[PDB]
Amino acid sequence: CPLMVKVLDAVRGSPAINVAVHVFRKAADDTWEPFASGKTSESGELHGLTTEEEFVEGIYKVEIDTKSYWKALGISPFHEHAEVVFTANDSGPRRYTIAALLSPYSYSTTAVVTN
Amino acid sequence: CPLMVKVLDAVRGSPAINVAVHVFRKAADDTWEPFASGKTSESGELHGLTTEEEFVEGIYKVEIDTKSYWKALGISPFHEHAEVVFTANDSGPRRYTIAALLSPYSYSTTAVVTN
Amino acid sequence: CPLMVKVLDAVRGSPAINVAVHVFRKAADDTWEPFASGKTSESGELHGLTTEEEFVEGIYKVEIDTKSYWKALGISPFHEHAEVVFTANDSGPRRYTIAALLSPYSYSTTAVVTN
Amino acid sequence: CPLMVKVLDAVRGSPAINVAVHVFRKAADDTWEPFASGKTSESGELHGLTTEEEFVEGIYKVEIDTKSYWKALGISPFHEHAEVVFTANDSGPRRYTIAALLSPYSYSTTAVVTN
Ligand SMILES: COc1cc(/C=C/c2ccc(O)cc2)cc(OC)c1
Repeated sequence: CPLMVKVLDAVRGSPAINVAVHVFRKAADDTWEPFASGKTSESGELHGLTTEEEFVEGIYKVEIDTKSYWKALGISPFHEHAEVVFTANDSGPRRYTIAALLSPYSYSTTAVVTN
Repeated sequence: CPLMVKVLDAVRGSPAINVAVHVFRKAADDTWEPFASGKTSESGELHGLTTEEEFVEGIYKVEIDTKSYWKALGISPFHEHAEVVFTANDSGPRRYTIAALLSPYSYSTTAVVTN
Repeated sequence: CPLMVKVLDAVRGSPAINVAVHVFRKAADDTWEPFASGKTSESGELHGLTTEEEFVEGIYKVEIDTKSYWKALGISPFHEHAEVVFTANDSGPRRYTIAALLSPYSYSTTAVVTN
Repeated sequence: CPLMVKVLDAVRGSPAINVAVHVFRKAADDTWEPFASGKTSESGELHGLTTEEEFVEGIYKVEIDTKSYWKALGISPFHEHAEVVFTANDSGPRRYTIAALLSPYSYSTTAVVTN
């Protein structure tokens, strides 16, 4: 799988488990079309979102449903979600890991792009 | 201003200057409507986007045009932009500072909310 | 001041107030010697640690006492402190802002260096 | 192994490979004693630092040699290194992952503590 999402919780020092993640791809008319989705595992990871065949060059949006995550833990958060928007390019390496570190009023994200 | 945006460059260790910022607000029909825009100053700050009168309750999206920033510096970065989505003023009027720290393959953002 | 420290709390979305900060400077014998200390204000800022005259070339360590901060708020955090170590003024005198963003199991830090 | 270190590069969007990491444990006389060390792998990870038998409760310091890493890449960095200082507690879960995200003028670190 060429696309993986990993989510960490900076308050508890743990994987962020059971977080909903929605991936979109931008359509010709400039709208976001649903592409893949799931919930993070006990390791904070979401695998199997797509295949090499389906993950063509394009503009993608990964939406991590952070507000619902903080609410489930009884903590008041700021963001509705975290959105990571990027162009997938075949020149670049094959595997994209989108990592996100969550706090109630802050998030960080990085891309780890490897072969 | 009840809404301020501050952007730092983690590669240079400097304010991120001349970064375009676009703010949108969700309309009743759930579409994003333009609300305000501007560019960061030599201090990395963008003041004067709105007024207490105009900054009513709503769901807002602050997009920071990070790709345009990096490309102007000869870096082909990963993200298209950094996008901060939040409900504002739902518990009464507040002052919001959206701070962002940029690297070519990573960003963070935090909100500082005061009375 | 040529050296300023600013600290934010990523859980509350606020300045981190009353955070103790200790600055050390390496001596010729490679031991850390006390250089300056203070506490962050209601704005999360600590000004006036030193002067241009006293802030000579050297290797400095800014320790931010994050454990004491969190414990005062009922959180048992992971780190003892956040420690920022750098050479200063080696390319001529500069102004340094050390910014830190705190969560109970995570911190970040960035330097903004200006003329 | 109850202690693992993972290091990422926020400029290249890659694991930070061949980074020296030194771990210390605080001695009774309040000095730092060498405990374990290594260099990160091609995956940015350093495994096998210690065993459960040797990793007793105590205060530990993980020092990630970031300056040497940036110099090897021809980039001018700010920090001498990144230091992560923490108390290991047997009440807490068994496995400590120290993760660090590096930029030339900024670093972030989080602890992921799991069973
Ligand atoms: C296996 O542990 C990991 C930790 C991390 C940590 C990421 C992170 C991102 C932003 C930050 O501010 C701090 C850490 C990323 C990973 O990507 C495969 C794996």
